[PDB]
Amino acid sequence: PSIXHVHRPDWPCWYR
Repeated sequence: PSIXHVHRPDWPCWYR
């Protein structure tokens, strides 16, 4: 996904 600046590298910056 688009790693904006998140915890996981496999999830997005929103994950809903």
